[PDB]
Amino acid sequence: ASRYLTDMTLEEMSRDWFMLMPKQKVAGSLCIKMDQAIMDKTIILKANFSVIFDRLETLILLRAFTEEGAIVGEISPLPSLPGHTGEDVKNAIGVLIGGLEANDNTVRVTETIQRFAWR
Amino acid sequence: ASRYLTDMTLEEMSRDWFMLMPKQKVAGSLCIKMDQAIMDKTIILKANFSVIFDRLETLILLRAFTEEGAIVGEISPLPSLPGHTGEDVKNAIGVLIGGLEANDNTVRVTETIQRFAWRNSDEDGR
Amino acid sequence: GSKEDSVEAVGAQLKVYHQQYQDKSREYDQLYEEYTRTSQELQMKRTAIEAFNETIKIFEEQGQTQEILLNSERLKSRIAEIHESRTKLEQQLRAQASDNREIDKRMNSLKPDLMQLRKIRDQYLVWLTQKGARQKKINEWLGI
Amino acid sequence: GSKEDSVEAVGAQLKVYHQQYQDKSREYDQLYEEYTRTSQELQMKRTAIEAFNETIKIFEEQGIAEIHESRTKLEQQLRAQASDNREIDKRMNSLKPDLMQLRKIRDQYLVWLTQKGARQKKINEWLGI
Repeated sequence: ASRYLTDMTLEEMSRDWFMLMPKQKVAGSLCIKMDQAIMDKTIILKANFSVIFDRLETLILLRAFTEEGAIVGEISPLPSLPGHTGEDVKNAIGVLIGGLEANDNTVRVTETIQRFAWR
Repeated sequence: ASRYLTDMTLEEMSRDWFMLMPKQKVAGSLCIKMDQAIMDKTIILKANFSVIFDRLETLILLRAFTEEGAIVGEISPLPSLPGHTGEDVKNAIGVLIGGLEANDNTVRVTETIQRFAWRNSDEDGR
Repeated sequence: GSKEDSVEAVGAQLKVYHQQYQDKSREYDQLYEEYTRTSQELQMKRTAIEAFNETIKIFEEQGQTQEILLNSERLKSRIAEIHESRTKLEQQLRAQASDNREIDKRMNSLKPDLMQLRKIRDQYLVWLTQKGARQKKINEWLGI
Repeated sequence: GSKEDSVEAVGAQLKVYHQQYQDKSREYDQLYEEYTRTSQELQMKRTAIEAFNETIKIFEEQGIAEIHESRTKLEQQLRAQASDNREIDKRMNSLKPDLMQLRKIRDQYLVWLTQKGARQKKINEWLGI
């Protein structure tokens, strides 16, 4: 079927956040920001995205949260630029995960991401 | 459920067209370009768009052609702005058809357009 | 100026989309509460008519154990009234089931537009956030 | 030097997307041909088995045992080939969503480039004419 799944609320999506050491990549039309100042932390990825045919189709927004609740990373579609495919998001998520792991951070994803996006 | 219809070909979507009297309006994040220098013509609306739940969801591109193939109108999502809803596309089709009929033009829509998001009734015959 | 006017206009359109989603979800909540209420009523009526069925099964077993005057003829009339009341209760039960199905129809006719509005609202919010709109401006556009 | 740079990057991305589409399309067509071919082969084998056990059973109502082993091997062949054809079906079933999404995304990138001032020659240039 088709279902638009959401892990984050309006506040988590609109929340302001800061990067002391901002590292940014641009995969296709997807921007992957992360704070390289985060080391030895437990971080969880939360994503709002659409699904068709039990497959990830379009990412609305993904954000990384510490156990306390501070946003230290983000995967977002770039404004004023064309869309993307499911494989683009699948690769961007792995990019962010590797960037967090290099800083000795263990990364976990929600039950929603693990069913349609995996690692 | 969930399909992607295309009335136009790659050449038709990529083809260049010129407006003698450009009339560009904005419906939501959709841009409606129209050559109001067109008069006393029969115009067909051909559109590529995705459907879900047998309803129009996302418009990829709509264009308007004369009998000889020339382009006279277009409805397209603006590049710098976010997406749209099906009602936005219906409103855009309505605006384009009304503006076109205002110049003694006989607008007709394709069957695929007439299924999901459709407007227009009939014009006389100039 | 131009680039700021466009951001403000996209914020206004986000406000429009958010209010539309609020209205649609309000309507859907109304219909869902009505659906749950009528489903509970249908379950109650099912249980009642099932008790009726049990009693009339006792009636079958006790009517086959006979094979006059008025020792039994006086019962076999009010008990036919009870049969008629059971079938009338079911005539009400199915009539309510029809309305419940129509409510389900109306809700499933809303689900597509509801999901589309929610997704496009979140997308406009993400766009504005990427254009440098702080959380205060986003909440201004949303309303609260 | 900036806007043109973004347009050129989106054009190269359109190149990549068109390549992905016309590669997965070749894959899907290669699999569709094989699906129809193996379908017709198994169709023939079904009626062959029909005739086999038909002659085995009808002419047995009165009273040549290698035909039984022939039917055994034919059943085994049809079973294995049906498994292979079902795997081909499962493989080409999971390409239709990717194909539809790739086609829609390529057309959307085409329209974005068109609205940003890309002529038909530029689009055909990114599309391999």
